[PDB]
Amino acid sequence: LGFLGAAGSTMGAASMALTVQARLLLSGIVQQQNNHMLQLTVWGIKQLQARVLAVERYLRDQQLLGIWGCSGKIICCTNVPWNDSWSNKTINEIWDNMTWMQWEKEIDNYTQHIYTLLEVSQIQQEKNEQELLELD
Amino acid sequence: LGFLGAAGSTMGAASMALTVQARLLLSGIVQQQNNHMLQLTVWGIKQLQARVLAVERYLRDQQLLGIWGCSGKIICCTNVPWNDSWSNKTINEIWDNMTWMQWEKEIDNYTQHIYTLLEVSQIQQEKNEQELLELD
Amino acid sequence: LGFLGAAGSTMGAASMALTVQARLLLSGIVQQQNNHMLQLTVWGIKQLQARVLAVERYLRDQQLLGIWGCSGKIICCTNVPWNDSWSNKTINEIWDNMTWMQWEKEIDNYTQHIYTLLEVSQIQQEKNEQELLELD
Amino acid sequence: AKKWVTVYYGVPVWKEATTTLFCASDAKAYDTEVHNVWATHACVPTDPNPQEIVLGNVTENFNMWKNNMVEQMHEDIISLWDQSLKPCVKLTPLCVTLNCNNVNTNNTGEMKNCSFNVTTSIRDKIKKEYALFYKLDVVPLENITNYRLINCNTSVITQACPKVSFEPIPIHYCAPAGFAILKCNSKTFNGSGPCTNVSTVQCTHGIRPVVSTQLLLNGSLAEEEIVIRSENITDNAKTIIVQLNEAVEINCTRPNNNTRKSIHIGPGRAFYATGDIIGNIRQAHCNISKARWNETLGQIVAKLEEQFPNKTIIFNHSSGGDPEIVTHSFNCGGEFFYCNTTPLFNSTWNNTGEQNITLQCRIKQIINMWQGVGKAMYAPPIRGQIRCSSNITGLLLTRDGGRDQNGTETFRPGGGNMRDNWRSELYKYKVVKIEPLGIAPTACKRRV
Amino acid sequence: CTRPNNNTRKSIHIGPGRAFYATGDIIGNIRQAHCNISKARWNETLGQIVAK
Amino acid sequence: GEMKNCSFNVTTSIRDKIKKEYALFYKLDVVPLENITNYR
Ligand SMILES: *[C@@H]1O[C@H](CO)[C@@H](O[C@@H]2O[C@H](CO)[C@@H](O[C@@H]3O[C@H](CO[C@H]4O[C@H](CO[C@H]5O[C@H](CO)[C@@H](O)[C@H](O)[C@@H]5O)[C@@H](O)[C@H](O)[C@@H]4O)[C@@H](O)[C@H](O[C@H]4O[C@H](CO)[C@@H](O)[C@H](O)[C@@H]4O)[C@@H]3O)[C@H](O)[C@H]2NC(C)=O)[C@H](O)[C@H]1NC(C)=O
Ligand SMILES: *[C@@H]1O[C@H](CO)[C@@H](O[C@@H]2O[C@H](CO)[C@@H](O[C@@H]3O[C@H](CO)[C@@H](O)[C@H](O[C@H]4O[C@H](CO)[C@@H](O)[C@H](O)[C@@H]4O)[C@@H]3O)[C@H](O)[C@H]2NC(C)=O)[C@H](O)[C@H]1NC(C)=O
Ligand SMILES: *[C@@H]1O[C@H](CO)[C@@H](O[C@@H]2O[C@H](CO)[C@@H](O[C@@H]3O[C@H](CO)[C@@H](O)[C@H](O)[C@@H]3O)[C@H](O)[C@H]2NC(C)=O)[C@H](O)[C@H]1NC(C)=O
Ligand SMILES: *[C@@H]1O[C@H](CO)[C@@H](O[C@@H]2O[C@H](CO)[C@@H](O[C@@H]3O[C@H](CO)[C@@H](O)[C@H](O)[C@@H]3O)[C@H](O)[C@H]2NC(C)=O)[C@H](O)[C@H]1NC(C)=O
Ligand SMILES: *[C@@H]1O[C@H](CO)[C@@H](O[C@@H]2O[C@H](CO)[C@@H](O[C@@H]3O[C@H](CO)[C@@H](O)[C@H](O)[C@@H]3O)[C@H](O)[C@H]2NC(C)=O)[C@H](O)[C@H]1NC(C)=O
Ligand SMILES: *[C@@H]1O[C@H](CO)[C@@H](O[C@@H]2O[C@H](CO)[C@@H](O[C@@H]3O[C@H](CO)[C@@H](O)[C@H](O)[C@@H]3O)[C@H](O)[C@H]2NC(C)=O)[C@H](O)[C@H]1NC(C)=O
Ligand SMILES: *[C@@H]1O[C@H](CO)[C@@H](O[C@@H]2O[C@H](CO)[C@@H](O[C@@H]3O[C@H](CO)[C@@H](O)[C@H](O)[C@@H]3O)[C@H](O)[C@H]2NC(C)=O)[C@H](O)[C@H]1NC(C)=O
Ligand SMILES: *[C@@H]1O[C@H](CO)[C@@H](O[C@@H]2O[C@H](CO)[C@@H](O[C@@H]3O[C@H](CO)[C@@H](O)[C@H](O)[C@@H]3O)[C@H](O)[C@H]2NC(C)=O)[C@H](O)[C@H]1NC(C)=O
Ligand SMILES: *[C@@H]1O[C@H](CO)[C@@H](O[C@@H]2O[C@H](CO)[C@@H](O[C@@H]3O[C@H](CO)[C@@H](O)[C@H](O)[C@@H]3O)[C@H](O)[C@H]2NC(C)=O)[C@H](O)[C@H]1NC(C)=O
Ligand SMILES: *[C@@H]1O[C@H](CO)[C@@H](O[C@@H]2O[C@H](CO)[C@@H](O[C@@H]3O[C@H](CO)[C@@H](O)[C@H](O)[C@@H]3O)[C@H](O)[C@H]2NC(C)=O)[C@H](O)[C@H]1NC(C)=O
Ligand SMILES: *[C@@H]1O[C@H](CO)[C@@H](O[C@@H]2O[C@H](CO)[C@@H](O[C@@H]3O[C@H](CO)[C@@H](O)[C@H](O)[C@@H]3O)[C@H](O)[C@H]2NC(C)=O)[C@H](O)[C@H]1NC(C)=O
Ligand SMILES: *[C@@H]1O[C@H](CO)[C@@H](O[C@@H]2O[C@H](CO)[C@@H](O)[C@H](O)[C@H]2NC(C)=O)[C@H](O)[C@H]1NC(C)=O
Ligand SMILES: *[C@@H]1O[C@H](CO)[C@@H](O[C@@H]2O[C@H](CO)[C@@H](O)[C@H](O)[C@H]2NC(C)=O)[C@H](O)[C@H]1NC(C)=O
Ligand SMILES: *[C@@H]1O[C@H](CO)[C@@H](O[C@@H]2O[C@H](CO)[C@@H](O)[C@H](O)[C@H]2NC(C)=O)[C@H](O)[C@H]1NC(C)=O
Ligand SMILES: *[C@@H]1O[C@H](CO)[C@@H](O[C@@H]2O[C@H](CO)[C@@H](O)[C@H](O)[C@H]2NC(C)=O)[C@H](O)[C@H]1NC(C)=O
Ligand SMILES: *[C@@H]1O[C@H](CO)[C@@H](O)[C@H](O)[C@H]1NC(C)=O
Ligand SMILES: *[C@@H]1O[C@H](CO)[C@@H](O)[C@H](O)[C@H]1NC(C)=O
Ligand SMILES: *[C@@H]1O[C@H](CO)[C@@H](O)[C@H](O)[C@H]1NC(C)=O
Repeated sequence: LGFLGAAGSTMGAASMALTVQARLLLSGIVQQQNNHMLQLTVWGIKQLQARVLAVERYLRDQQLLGIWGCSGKIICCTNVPWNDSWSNKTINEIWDNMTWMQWEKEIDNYTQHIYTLLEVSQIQQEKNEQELLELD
Repeated sequence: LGFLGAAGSTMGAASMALTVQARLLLSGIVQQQNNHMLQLTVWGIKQLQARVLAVERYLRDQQLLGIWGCSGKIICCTNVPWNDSWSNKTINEIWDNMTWMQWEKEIDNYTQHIYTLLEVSQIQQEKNEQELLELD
Repeated sequence: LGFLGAAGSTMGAASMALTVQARLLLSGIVQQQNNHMLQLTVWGIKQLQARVLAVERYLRDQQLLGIWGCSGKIICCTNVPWNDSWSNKTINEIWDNMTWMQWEKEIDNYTQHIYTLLEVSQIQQEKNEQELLELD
Repeated sequence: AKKWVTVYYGVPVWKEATTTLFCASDAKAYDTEVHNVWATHACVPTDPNPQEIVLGNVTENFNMWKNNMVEQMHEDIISLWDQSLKPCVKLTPLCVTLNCNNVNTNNTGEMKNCSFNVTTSIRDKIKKEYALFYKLDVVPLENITNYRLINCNTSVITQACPKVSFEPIPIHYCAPAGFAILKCNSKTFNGSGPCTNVSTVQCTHGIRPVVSTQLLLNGSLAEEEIVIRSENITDNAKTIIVQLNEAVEINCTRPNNNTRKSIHIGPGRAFYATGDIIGNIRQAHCNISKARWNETLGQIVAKLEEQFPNKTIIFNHSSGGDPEIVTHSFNCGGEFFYCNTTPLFNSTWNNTGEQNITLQCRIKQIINMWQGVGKAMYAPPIRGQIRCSSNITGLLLTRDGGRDQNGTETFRPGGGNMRDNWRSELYKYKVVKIEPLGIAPTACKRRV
Repeated sequence: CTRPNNNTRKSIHIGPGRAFYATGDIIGNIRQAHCNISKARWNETLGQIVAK
Repeated sequence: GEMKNCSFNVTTSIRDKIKKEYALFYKLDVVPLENITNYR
């Protein structure tokens, strides 16, 4: 559906196509061939410094999915309840009305407190319960 | 069985040992110690530029397995049917005859169309069906 | 519980909190903003060379979990039996007595032989059995 | 029977491609000599256990002449040669007026008692200094001989590195992660083609960076026959490299015993030149065996009878050229030796300690090797002893014009390239890109 | 944009190796560079500039 | 025109020997300081 080709469309239609937004995110139309006899020019330095910032934005979120059991797929749920105090709108309502665009501007605040809680109930509690529950 | 020590052997014996081909692929006999008082020499520049191309070849395929539910293991199947028009040879036949070597030269053409179809039936359809099917 | 805030505490209390030890391990208090008009100074070279060594230590272990079916979580068991010749102490005994600190100094020796065996019983045997067992 | 797509990672399949490589070197002198021009202070180290995995059933076609590793070695050495000596003394204001005579005895050598103007420690005060140098380093222009230096024309000269070994050590090449170097440890080679026993290595052979024309000094010696490297052969015009089966030892000395003369050019900067020669006037003196060489030539003339038509006329010496091009120009102990290739091609034959064999030896200090139109280098003299402990690891040949048919096709040494010098080392190498992702259908699928 | 100043090549070496290239000799009549432009086209472009 | 027949001292191939050379240049490239026009 195109790179960010679902950003305009509502959350429901945005969750419908979000693989392309991660597909062309790394090696798409920016990777290229990457081809006086020296490569220490202004274009050589700029491409390698940008390469470091390229992986940094991917790995930051990649590590999080890995410590949530959501690493194996694009969309995976967790065993974390939603504290009503964060957002008071209906599940189905933001999906055809608010859109991911405004929605990120709503969570961004408690987003770090959400990430903190996501680590324990789904991994620090769920995967730590396995140690005893695996053999019975 | 050795780094690429199964390339000669048929697909069946090649699928038997393919972990070593990924094990020595990154930090094996090429990583090393990585040890006038400066490290801006011709060997310093060459090692770091090669390091960028090293991860690039791994991450390109690593991202694909992550968006197929095959990230958790070396060999994992998908819910994608094989269009007979791509290849007409018997499953068991290429595994003891053709070998991965010639086989890659057969798929490489529709390989991008295969990757496009692999994303939707196994992730954009299967994992998107979960949104409603997870709680019932 | 803090970065390495469980190293002092026994293995049982160390396995209780080991997500923070991987959380602040990459982009915590070392990432920063990363902000004559040129960035080729002594601080620019030192930060990018350190960035290469930063991912190298993560990816080495990240590849191993990926080839063990343990990629999806922090703690995941395997189908590998423990050869009594390696360690003769009781399971519950090292967990409240020896601590991970001394324990790493005990396994480090057979650690490569352990990694070699971990690849085959859990992946080269278990995931290779699936090829025939998936459809029946 | 219900074909479903199965994803496989770590598939042993390669694709022909070229990537940026890096060093692999073992600890040499460690204490005494710490940084030699090639290895420098910080070189990527080598592992004592290389991946010797040999792949059966693999007949991969190797490209000898069209190998991209050869071009990588060409750019690395020159860039390093420009880097080396950059922080050293610039001889830009040194080049001045030169007035001289010959020796105290009327030629019974090739040195000239020259006088000149050099700015001492203080810029304002000027001192007239007398110093030695070898032949060809100066060119005439005008009772007294009045001439100029060869540098001023062409390039800015700089004084070379002090106490830095300009002698090679085994420099192995390591390909990065997700890439592999295909090793060809096959017996015969017909100038590129399909091999027998292709191997997979992540670390190459102990290739020493060869700095010579005419003869090859280090490296691969493929046994039982002399290997003919053919870039091109049907057409005479193109260069032909030949690998030897057994090494032909060559001694290289210089019984010219020189002292140390230091003259400061402006503030701090120190210029070191040839002092005074102690003893009798004599040539460098390389030396070689008579019969051993003849024996090596025995199979060379026999192989060319098989490659080229019948027993057609085929002998002559190096044609035209400048000193560095037509003579066996090589680094030995520090200085550059320019010995003659005339007593070799003196033998005309059709049907298939030791002996005193030497060549017209001459020394040269002004050296901007590989034609350095920017930064020129002054070779510093070596105080005392000059030893060899080197080898013959091959040679370079040429054409016989563009004669149609005929019975005359006289071959001589006219190989004027540095890339072809490492083509007797990287002949067995070809870099490949590893493709671990593989798609294969089989009767199995996934469920809910 | 033209320059009907027709100049030859004069090379003078400054010390060793280094070569300095400067204006040689102008062949023909003495004249200005001569860029040139349209009268009406510009006027037409200016028409909407003053209106805006 | 706007060109000036200038003379000057340029160190030739040899540092010791000095040769007086004549070369062309365009207007504004030089600025006055002092029978004969003397500038920098
Ligand atoms: C293929 O590659 C090889 C690479 O190994 C090429 O090898 C050639 O080897 C020879 C023979 O060794 C080189 O010449 C000499 O090497 C000497 C090694 O010295 C070491 O031990 C020293 C102890 O000193 C005492 O013994 C030495 C014996 O030579 C005496 O010279 C000395 O006066 C003492 O009595 C250490 O002090 C030293 O540092 C080493 O650890 C060197 O000693 C000798 O170097 C002199 O000059 C050096 C300049 O920096 C100086 O540092 C040394 O101290 C010393 O005074 C000298 O280099 C060849 O140079 C070398 N190169 C070539 C191209 O021939 C092989 O040739 C090459 N080519 C092929 C096969 O064709
Ligand atoms: C090494 O390089 C050589 C390059 O010469 C290469 O072999 C060449 O192949 C071409 C194929 O077209 C040969 O061309 C013809 O050969 C015939 C037979 O002798 C001639 O009669 C032809 O004459 C043509 O050219 C003349 C000169 O311009 C014209 O006047 C005339 O009208 C024709 O156009 C033409 O030469 C060529 O001869 C060979 N070279 C030989 C046989 O020496 C060879 O493949 C390479 N070898 C390897 C792989 O080592
Ligand atoms: C979370 O839900 C609560 C409770 O429903 C929201 O708090 C308050 O909700 C009342 C709803 O009756 C808001 O009153 C509104 O007043 C406006 C203006 O007079 C009127 O037009 C509406 O019809 C309604 O009566 C009240 O403003 C609101 N208070 C505030 C300041 O938050 C709560 O806002 C929801 N989510 C958030 C953003 O925290
Ligand atoms: C955190 O929740 C708050 C709750 O609304 C979100 O907005 C907050 O809004 C106020 C008022 O707009 C902010 O005040 C700011 O003052 C500066 C002064 O320079 C002004 O430039 C801004 O335009 C703004 O008026 C306040 O900072 C802001 N945050 C908090 C924590 O109270 C906010 O978006 C949520 N998310 C984040 C990222 O914190
Ligand atoms: C996909 O399967 C089809 C159908 O079986 C292949 O298409 C055609 O298959 C026939 C099989 O009878 C081929 O005929 C062959 O002719 C040769 C030469 O006369 C003969 O020796 C064989 O015994 C056979 O009779 C035919 O060539 C083939 N057509 C082409 C050009 O493809 C099809 O090729 C298979 N896979 C591919 C590569 O698409
Ligand atoms: C895509 O499927 C085709 C089907 O055979 C595979 O091969 C195709 O083969 C023809 C004929 O060999 C190719 O023509 C080429 O012409 C150039 C002209 O310079 C010549 O150098 C080549 O040797 C070749 O004769 C054609 O390009 C090629 N591809 C297509 C798309 O028709 C092909 O391997 C499959 N895979 C890929 C990577 O496309
Ligand atoms: C693995 O378990 C075995 C067998 O229990 C350990 O091997 C040996 O175990 C005996 C236990 O009776 C040790 O004897 C000890 O002698 C000391 C000093 O006289 C005494 O204080 C103890 O009460 C006990 O009787 C013996 O030293 C030990 N042998 C060695 C050298 O290993 C084995 O050590 C265990 N794990 C290891 C580290 O391999
Ligand atoms: C491998 O298992 C051994 C079994 O104890 C662990 O220790 C071994 O201990 C001996 C004696 O302490 C080591 O000898 C060493 O000699 C050097 C000489 O310079 C000295 O500096 C050391 O302090 C030490 O005495 C021995 O090397 C060592 N290893 C082996 C393989 O026998 C060892 O920690 C285990 N782990 C590893 C990483 O190998
Ligand atoms: C070229 O060779 C000549 C050899 O004639 C070198 O210069 C000459 O050096 C000698 C001794 O070093 C000078 O003779 C003595 O000088 C002392 C002290 O000044 C005086 O007390 C003695 O009575 C005697 O005159 C000799 O005069 C000198 N030549 C001249 C005319 O100055 C010269 O350095 C060599 N340099 C090169 C390689 O061009
Ligand atoms: C190294 O030596 C081998 C063995 O001689 C070379 O193989 C030869 O390759 C050429 C083309 O590169 C073949 O020429 C053609 O053969 C066909 C067969 O039908 C014929 O119809 C043509 O008129 C032409 O003669 C040649 O046959 C073949 N060897 C034989 C059996 O004679 C190989 O290319 C060599 N490497 C190089 C490029 O120097
Ligand atoms: C400035 O313009 C003057 C033009 O007067 C340029 O210098 C003059 O060049 C001419 C010819 O190139 C010299 O005349 C002839 O010299 C030859 C050989 O030396 C002689 O055989 C003839 O009889 C005749 O004298 C002329 O003397 C010379 N002017 C002087 C006084 O030396 C000058 O090069 C221009 N340079 C700039 C742009 O400043
Ligand atoms: C170094 O400078 C001195 C300065 O005296 C030179 O001596 C003069 O040389 C020129 C010709 O080159 C003669 O015309 C003078 O008559 C000399 N003077 C004396 C003292 O006789 C000296 O030759 C210069 N050396 C060089 C070659 O640079
Ligand atoms: C070419 O085939 C030969 C055998 O036919 C391989 O030769 C052996 O290589 C191993 C590598 O460890 C050595 O230990 C043996 O001693 C070799 N045998 C002898 C004496 O020839 C060879 O390695 C193959 N080629 C390549 C590319 O490696
Ligand atoms: C060149 O030959 C001379 C002649 O022997 C050597 O000179 C000796 O050098 C040593 C070094 O300390 C002195 O102790 C001797 O007294 C010298 N002898 C004499 C009479 O000169 C010189 O060593 C030789 N070459 C080099 C550069 O070592
Ligand atoms: C280049 O150097 C020469 C050296 O002779 C200059 O000629 C002298 O110029 C000065 C004034 O600039 C006069 O006082 C002398 O009388 C001149 N000598 C002669 C031969 O008449 C020449 O002018 C210099 N050129 C420049 C402009 O650098
Ligand atoms: C095996 O693969 C080769 C590759 O060309 C093919 O020619 C042969 O027919 C194949 N055999 C079968 C039918 O598996
Ligand atoms: C020396 O450099 C000059 C500068 O152009 C050149 O004319 C001359 O020919 C060079 N050397 C020779 C060939 O004598
Ligand atoms: C030249 O080198 C050979 C090889 O060591 C040696 O045997 C021979 O004696 C040397 N020459 C002399 C000085 O005799």
